Amino acid sequence: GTSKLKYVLQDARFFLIKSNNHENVSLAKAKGVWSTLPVNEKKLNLAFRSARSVILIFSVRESGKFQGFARLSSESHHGGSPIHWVLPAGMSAKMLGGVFKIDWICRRELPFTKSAHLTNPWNEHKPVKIGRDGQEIELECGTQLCLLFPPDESIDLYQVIHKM
Repeated sequence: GTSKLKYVLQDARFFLIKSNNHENVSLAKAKGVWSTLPVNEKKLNLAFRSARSVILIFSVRESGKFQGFARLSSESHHGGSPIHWVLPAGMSAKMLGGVFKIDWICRRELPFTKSAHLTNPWNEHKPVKIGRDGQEIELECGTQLCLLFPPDESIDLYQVIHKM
């Protein structure tokens, strides 16, 4: 069903994550972690303290799709084993230093063609697929976007609801 999912999304905040490559999203799906640039790292840390759920919605650049969405389970932390991110050109490892823990809610893809009816008030009412890494998505648009993804029956939201 979708009832527990709607409960997790209740009063949530939503952020678009744009990854330059697929390998980093695959690693995030395997290990339950994400790292972003310092500007976005500060925003996500503030949001984590402010909201019952902070949802990251992932899209690999040039893929034409979202690859899934996840909930922050922690603020960023330093000093773990260096995650083997594939770094963009001109991208350094210290820039991706802070590591957030995340719980995946959906690991299934959603093509941009399916979200063409959703616009984001916080990005000039452009289609929600449009945005820079870290762009916040207003509550109603983000909720509807998450509800468009195919159900991920491999995930049990019972743990998740408890983290809240």
